[PDB]
Amino acid sequence: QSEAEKARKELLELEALSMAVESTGTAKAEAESRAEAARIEGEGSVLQAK
Amino acid sequence: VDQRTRDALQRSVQLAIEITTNSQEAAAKHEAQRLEQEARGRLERQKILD
Repeated sequence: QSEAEKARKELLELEALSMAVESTGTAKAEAESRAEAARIEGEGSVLQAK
Repeated sequence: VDQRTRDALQRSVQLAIEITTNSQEAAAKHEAQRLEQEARGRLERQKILD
């Protein structure tokens, strides 16, 4: 079980990076889509006010 | 001189064989358990390494 845990430490190291990528991708996508839609609505509202 | 005394001594040697056979069966059983444990211990490391 000591050697099994020595390898399992490395697996748990790699799953950390996988979970980091899988969380930051969802966060970045859902943020940037709403930022782009807000930019479109603002640039529209300038012309609508004119 | 007695026949009964001779009969009591054959039952003394019909158990000295069983001591040896039960001993070799116990030694083989311990070796089988040790090998099954070593096989399991390498397979369990190989799964995490995969």
